[PDB]
Amino acid sequence: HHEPLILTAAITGAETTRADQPNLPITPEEQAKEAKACFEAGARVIHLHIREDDGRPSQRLDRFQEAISAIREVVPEIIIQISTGDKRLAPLALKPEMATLNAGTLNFGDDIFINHPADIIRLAEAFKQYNVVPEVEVYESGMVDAVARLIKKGIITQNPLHIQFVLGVPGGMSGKPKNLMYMMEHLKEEIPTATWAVAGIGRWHIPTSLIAMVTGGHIRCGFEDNIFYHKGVIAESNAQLVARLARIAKEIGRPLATPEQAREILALN
Amino acid sequence: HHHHEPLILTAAITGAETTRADQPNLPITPEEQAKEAKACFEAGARVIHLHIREDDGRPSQRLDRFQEAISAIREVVPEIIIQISTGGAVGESFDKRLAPLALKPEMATLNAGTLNFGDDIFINHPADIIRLAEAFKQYNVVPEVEVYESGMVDAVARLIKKGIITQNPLHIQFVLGVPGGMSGKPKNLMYMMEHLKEEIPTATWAVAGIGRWHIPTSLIAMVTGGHIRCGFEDNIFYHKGVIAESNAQLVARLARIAKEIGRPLATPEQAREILALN
Amino acid sequence: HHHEPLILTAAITGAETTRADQPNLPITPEEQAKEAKACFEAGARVIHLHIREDDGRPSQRLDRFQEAISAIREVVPEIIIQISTGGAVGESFDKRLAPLALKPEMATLNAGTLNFGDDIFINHPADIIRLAEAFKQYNVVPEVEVYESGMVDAVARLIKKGIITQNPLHIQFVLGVPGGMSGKPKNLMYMMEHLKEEIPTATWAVAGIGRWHIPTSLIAMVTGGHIRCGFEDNIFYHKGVIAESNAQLVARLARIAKEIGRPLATPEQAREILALN
Amino acid sequence: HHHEPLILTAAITGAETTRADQPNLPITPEEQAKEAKACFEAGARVIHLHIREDDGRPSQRLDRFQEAISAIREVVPEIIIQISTGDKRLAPLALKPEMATLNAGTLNFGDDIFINHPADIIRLAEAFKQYNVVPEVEVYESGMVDAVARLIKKGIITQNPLHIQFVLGVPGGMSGKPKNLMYMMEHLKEEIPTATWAVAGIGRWHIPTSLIAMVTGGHIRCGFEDNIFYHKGVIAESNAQLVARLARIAKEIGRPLATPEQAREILALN
Ligand SMILES: [Zn+2]
Ligand SMILES: [Zn+2]
Ligand SMILES: [Zn+2]
Ligand SMILES: [Zn+2]
Repeated sequence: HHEPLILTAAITGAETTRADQPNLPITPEEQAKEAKACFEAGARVIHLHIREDDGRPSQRLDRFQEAISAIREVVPEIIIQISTGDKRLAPLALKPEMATLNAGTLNFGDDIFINHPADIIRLAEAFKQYNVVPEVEVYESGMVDAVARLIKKGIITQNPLHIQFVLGVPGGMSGKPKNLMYMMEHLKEEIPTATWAVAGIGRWHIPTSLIAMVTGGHIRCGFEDNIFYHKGVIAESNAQLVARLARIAKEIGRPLATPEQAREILALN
Repeated sequence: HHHHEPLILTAAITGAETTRADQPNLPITPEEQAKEAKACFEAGARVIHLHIREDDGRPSQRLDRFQEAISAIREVVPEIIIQISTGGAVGESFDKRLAPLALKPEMATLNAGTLNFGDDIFINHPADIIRLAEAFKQYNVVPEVEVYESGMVDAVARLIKKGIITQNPLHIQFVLGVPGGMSGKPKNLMYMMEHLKEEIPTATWAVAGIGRWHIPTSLIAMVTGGHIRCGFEDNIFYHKGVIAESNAQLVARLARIAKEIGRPLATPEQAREILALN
Repeated sequence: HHHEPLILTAAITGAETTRADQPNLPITPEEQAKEAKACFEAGARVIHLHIREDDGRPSQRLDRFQEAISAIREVVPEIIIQISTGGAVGESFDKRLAPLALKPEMATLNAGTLNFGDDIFINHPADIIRLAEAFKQYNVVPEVEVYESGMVDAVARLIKKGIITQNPLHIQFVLGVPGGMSGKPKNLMYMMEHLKEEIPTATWAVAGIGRWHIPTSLIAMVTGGHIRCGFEDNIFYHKGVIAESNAQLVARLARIAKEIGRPLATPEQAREILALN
Repeated sequence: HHHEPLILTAAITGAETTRADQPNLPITPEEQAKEAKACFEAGARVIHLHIREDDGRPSQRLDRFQEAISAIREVVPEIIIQISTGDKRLAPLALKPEMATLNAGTLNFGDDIFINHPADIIRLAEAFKQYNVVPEVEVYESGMVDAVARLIKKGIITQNPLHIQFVLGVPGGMSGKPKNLMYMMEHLKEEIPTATWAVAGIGRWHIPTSLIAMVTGGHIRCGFEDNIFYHKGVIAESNAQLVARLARIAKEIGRPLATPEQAREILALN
């Protein structure tokens, strides 16, 4: 609990609605204002999805350019991590430091989140061509082994690789403390040099965050994963969620990573 | 967890993927499957986990083919529990997955989720899992719930809470070692049985260890009260680089280890009681 | 679950901590009462109490226990007093039982022996049984101190034999002693799971000695466990920064619980959870 | 993994087991030598040795240790002798055993206490270095692993790779349930990464500890010191009968037994 802590703010996401969370940033201007407030509260990475003005998900290259440029203008030290979810490669030309790589398929609510093995390989190879570092999203134990297989084949070559555990999806592994303890130990056995962060969906935000705090892990928070500050109490901003984690880190004496330290830990240099 | 509780051995003799090119002893016809089932029962198996194939070796879902295989096995070994799996390969029918449940087998496979599976995807949409679970209740067939990942245990617990899976005690078949799924390393099987105990306290469980995971999963299950599945569906090797000569050879080794450590093999009556088939 | 009430215990003095290392250490009944009131106001619901003579040496004097218990109850009548009746080299075994006649709400019961720094902390199996039987005689609820996995099994065996009959039983894990199990997250996760397997209805708290205070506290926060803090176990607020009071340590835990939305137990809730009624 | 060589240790006599409970208990040097050779032929590569007087009471007599060690070496010179010495307890180390027991801590042990004072652990560890005897470090609890790691850091225990003997199932110590052995091997890997380990499962814990060690790369100790039963309520006929079952299970699963040369290499006895 003395190693620097990297806080990631996943500010918008692809599913969260304004009806449920009226403070959801949707426009590039709103996303830049939120990114600055999050950075000041202690966040060093923004996990970015884009939306159209009506709030529907967007994949428009010009919209990604508008959002990335707006955020970099107000917080140039921020690390931008985009989710682009063969014309889905176009935003990588905007030089994000990182991009999401989903490590597998899972049932996801009353639906299926499909990431075909051939498409995982194709995306991993495209990130290398564009010099973009992967942010590898893992929802289950078997996805760690699948990533280790891609490392052995020389497809995923980033080292130290960064794993983003996403716990609490209906269909995926839950965020109960037993699960996060198992996952970090399993990852240490299978990919010894990998670093990791955890995202705890909804009610799992508090247990995942406090375990990561004292086990050397990093933490992702934000409206993409959780809109509540307390049970039944809507959060006022993503920065409010980041600031609570920063206050707990200050209480226990765990320093927040500087932008330089975050780039070193995540091997972005 | 006690190595004195009866042990149920399941023989998964054919499967949907194993080829004769890799395993020439693979039983594919109802006659071959019946001969293998008798040899497996004599070696200690109490359940046959059955997939059917056409004579050219391709996966089958034909009702008449399931009837031929079930009748052939029951004729030679009426005491064995027949557990059928009703999915097919690319070009399968979804409706044909339900039709063999009408044959009221003692058990049938219920998949608990989707996963990448080798170079492909093994798809089990949440609405289709529910539809199949409802067909099990309609035909009074006991499910054998196949779990490949931690999240599938939570998904099954949700289906119990929703009154979709009403079977109690419920039997979970962990399938470990699939490329894309959870591996069969000892840490994983220990985690899975503990996780299952937390989420579905009355559930029983068995483990299948694909390929090289057959030995670590079997020996851990032996001393933790779990049950064991073996066979050519999951593993074709007796030792590394030594192909198994029959499914009964794999069953017999587990029976010998159980006899060495003093863990009794379940009688057919005990297996039906444990699995709540009466 | 991080929504269940949290019981904070302040172990304010202990048998080993010195004033040379921690000048804010309360040693007299008056000092212990002032600290107990400040800890209660900061969120503590239990005081884990050792007594000392005015020269700072450990005490077992019945009159000294009466002076400390009365002083604390006078200023904070709602707090739960949990006494520890052992002494240092030259202690009396019979004096370990004598304060149970003062009918404290709770008292420490040691579950085993271990090497403890350069010495040995001895608790012979027959003496553990004798003390457990004395708890029943005086209607005192035990606070069972466990330092190793084998001590959980030893307690489960005493329950099976009808020697420890308190149900729900409260286990105090003490992690981080040199000679005992450390407070690393893997260990606390193992211990709560091991306890759930062996004594399913038991409740638990954790004390993390020295550097283990932070990892044990934050894991207990989100696993439904209770937390012990204080100068008996840890004298530092941060690495190389001594704590100014026991209440300073309690208040940090109370602030973290407020941040995450875990309510602090009321005195009534603490007595219900610990089955003191 | 279950392909790494397996070292089987036979703890043939112990300090507590009685002839009343186990009539096949070897007590004399001649009986111990015959049992050691039968165990070696069944697959054992180490003998964990305690000595007794002819009436069966425990012994610490130097001449009795010399008689037992010489008798075993005469009939099975390839076996590794590991003695338990129980401050003139150092005298038998001059008989050049390859290994000797180092108890890593104190614990309640049945209706008694097994005392190993921190200063005495250090004194014994230093003596083993003086006599060039490799320690067999007996661990009964999680905290004993940390205590050993502290002695390594202090330069008191210098053997590397160090061999840890987990002793599970003592009333007062950690039990032999699978959750515990999995925790212990992982805990040891974190705290002493290069250490090797074996497990002894007292009484009913012999089977769960042995089968977990089989498939996790661990080594196994068996024998009348720890367990006298072949099955529940069925007294074993010999220590070699217990060793032979483990050798048969290893053969079934394809785990090779260590040769004497491999056992000396793994245990760093050269
Ligand atoms: Zn995202
Ligand atoms: Zn199948
Ligand atoms: Zn105390
Ligand atoms: Zn011994």
